[PDB]
Amino acid sequence: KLVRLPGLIDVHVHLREPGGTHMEDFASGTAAALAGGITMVCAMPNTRPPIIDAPALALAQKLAEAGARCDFALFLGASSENAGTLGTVAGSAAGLKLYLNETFSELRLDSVVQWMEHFETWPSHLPIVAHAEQQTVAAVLMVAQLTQRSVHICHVARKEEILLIKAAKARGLPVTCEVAPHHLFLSHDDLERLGPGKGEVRPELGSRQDVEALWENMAVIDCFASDHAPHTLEEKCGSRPPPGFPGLETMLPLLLTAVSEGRLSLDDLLQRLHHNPRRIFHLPPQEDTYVEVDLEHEWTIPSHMPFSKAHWTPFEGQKVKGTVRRVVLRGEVAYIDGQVLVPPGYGQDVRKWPQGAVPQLP
Amino acid sequence: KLVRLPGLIDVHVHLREPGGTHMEDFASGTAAALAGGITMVCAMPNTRPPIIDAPALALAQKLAEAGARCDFALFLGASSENAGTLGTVAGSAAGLKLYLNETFSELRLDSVVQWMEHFETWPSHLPIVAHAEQQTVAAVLMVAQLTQRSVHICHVARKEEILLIKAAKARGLPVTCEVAPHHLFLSHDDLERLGPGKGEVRPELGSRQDVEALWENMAVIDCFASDHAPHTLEEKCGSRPPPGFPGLETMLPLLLTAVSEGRLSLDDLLQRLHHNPRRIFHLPPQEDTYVEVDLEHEWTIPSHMPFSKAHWTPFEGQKVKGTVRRVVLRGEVAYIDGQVLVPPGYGQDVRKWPQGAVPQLP
Ligand SMILES: O=C(O)c1[nH]c(=O)[nH]c(=O)c1F
Ligand SMILES: O=C(O)c1[nH]c(=O)[nH]c(=O)c1F
Ligand SMILES: [Zn+2]
Ligand SMILES: [Zn+2]
Ligand SMILES: [Zn+2]
Ligand SMILES: [Zn+2]
Ligand SMILES: [Zn+2]
Ligand SMILES: [Zn+2]
Ligand SMILES: [Zn+2]
Ligand SMILES: [Zn+2]
Ligand SMILES: [Zn+2]
Ligand SMILES: [Zn+2]
Repeated sequence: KLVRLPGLIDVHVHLREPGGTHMEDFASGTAAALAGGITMVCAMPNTRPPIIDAPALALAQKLAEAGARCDFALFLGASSENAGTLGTVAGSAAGLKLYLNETFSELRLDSVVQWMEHFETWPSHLPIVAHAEQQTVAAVLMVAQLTQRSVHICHVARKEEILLIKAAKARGLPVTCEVAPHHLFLSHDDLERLGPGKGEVRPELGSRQDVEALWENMAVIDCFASDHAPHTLEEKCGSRPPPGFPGLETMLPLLLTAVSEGRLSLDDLLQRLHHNPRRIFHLPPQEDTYVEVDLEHEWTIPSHMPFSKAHWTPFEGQKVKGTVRRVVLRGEVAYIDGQVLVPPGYGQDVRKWPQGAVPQLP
Repeated sequence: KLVRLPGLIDVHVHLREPGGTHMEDFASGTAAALAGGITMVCAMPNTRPPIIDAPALALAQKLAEAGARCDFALFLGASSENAGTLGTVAGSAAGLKLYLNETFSELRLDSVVQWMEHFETWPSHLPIVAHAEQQTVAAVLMVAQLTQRSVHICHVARKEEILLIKAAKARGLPVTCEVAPHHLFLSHDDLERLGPGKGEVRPELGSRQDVEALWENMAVIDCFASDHAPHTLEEKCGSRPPPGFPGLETMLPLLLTAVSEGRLSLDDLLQRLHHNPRRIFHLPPQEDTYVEVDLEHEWTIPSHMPFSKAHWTPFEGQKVKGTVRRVVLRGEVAYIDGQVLVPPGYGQDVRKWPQGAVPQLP
């Protein structure tokens, strides 16, 4: 009665470690990942301190190796000062992340020339990923063409963005992209329920026409990724609400509900949560790793999922059909019906595996 | 000095077993595969007898398990009589192959209605592959749309075909395709050297404009595959020359030469010989499996490669830069500098592995 899936990959998560101000860490975030059927995560570099140099990467590597319950890779972050300085550690990271719109001071790039410098100095065979909204998508595509290499666009959220990427792909340009579940299953219509605090996210929630454009152009979407961005309700309901939603535990149930409704096929889902993440970021296989899901149980998303320390969710009240029953990670039972059974530190840095290095010419 | 590649996959080979008239068999063909850096092959069903029913599949399965030196999956072949009869064995095959142009009597389909019947009865989650030339590509795409499922087009060889597939992909249609090395590295200009016998292949060799269109539209090509079709020179130079080239041992050296010349990147190559074959046919990973190549040695392709029993090659005289030095298959040294070190029967049917079944809804 259960369906066996491969180990699913989430290439866009914020686990807030290193850092001292948030409740989420590698241990709680990867517990949430396992409960969502996710056995490998790529963690973003906008931590405190941000992962913008080799010492910060070394610290984060050890914190994750000690806390992670599933396997992982860590992004490096582009800064106004580190272009040309990351060559010796670049291969050990998931890739390079550029924050091209709003971000905090250490990751801010003040000029497209700084984008160009990163595209020119980052090793050409390694992934580059960009937070790029609206016209910024076109701008970074231009920089990628000027430097003759590929780029991956995070969380595409608008009709404008997906149609631009569609046009670029039709001209044969090397661009891939990812879409997050809140931009497929939430819209402006939900802001009345969520309110202006909880509803804050970047890219912002789109119109009904944005959501319909993403579904209509599913063929253009290479990956799904949660953009798990945990903040507590104390932050979201405060005077300066930070943007972001938690999403590791809800993403697969939401997408399996869409499969059961015929909105996409099981294959469409597995291309975007397994095969394409593997090939875009050259993430290695996980031996003896699989997820068992139950597609019969209908349940309502509660006010908070059990594991993420965010302790809230914007999908509260939505009806879903699909449950993660069991996760096996490298031969060990990692999750069964609401209980995580692997300790912090079970997870490993996949870039240190022999099959986890990105191939390159000598 | 050596470059480590993952285990490469060739999704289109003819190994002539079962059969009694050709010299190639599973043991010699998979030896040729290993020498070409290929650790997994998918074998086509136009054998003698053809794999068009469960008893023929059962025989071929055991012959391959006893003779194969690398891992494999076996295609089923569509016939005018077997639509609706393959449901119980379909999941054990690589996929279903339709011969929509020239073929021998048992695999001939006399009507598009017979194509429709196969698209309607073959399980919707399992791969369908088609030999479809020129307008036949458009026709089978129409049948795929009428039945609301995907199709993979074998050995695309013409500007006409790749531009049609490009247009279909731009409308979001689920079509993938493969291109063989002889349609990238040989053209009509080589028929003077090859002659009308050796030059016989289906799809036929294209014009210089066909070859240039395939390279210009590399973004449209999902996979490379050899279409290894061994015939001896006694057949090729006879009165009724059968179509086909051997190609397992030459494909990777040819493509690595193009990489060294900047015609495509190493990543472009590995998407088309590893990642995309995996995701289109849902082929499982091979643990502890990798290929070591030497990109410095320049050599001239001889009159015949050492292993294929075809004992000739159409690429004789071409200069290449790139050599397979070592292949490791599931922890065992399989090939080193011209010596195959795994015996017949080392290879396994990947569809029998737990990770090798195609996911499906209950
Ligand atoms: O780190 C976060 O919380 C965050 N939240 C968002 O909504 N967009 C971001 O780009 C981001 F970095
Ligand atoms: O089996 C063969 O030899 C063969 N040779 C070709 O050139 N085209 C085919 O479609 C084929 F089935
Ligand atoms: Zn972002
Ligand atoms: Zn993010
Ligand atoms: Zn916060
Ligand atoms: Zn890879
Ligand atoms: Zn690798
Ligand atoms: Zn063919
Ligand atoms: Zn063939
Ligand atoms: Zn023959
Ligand atoms: Zn698969
Ligand atoms: Zn599988």
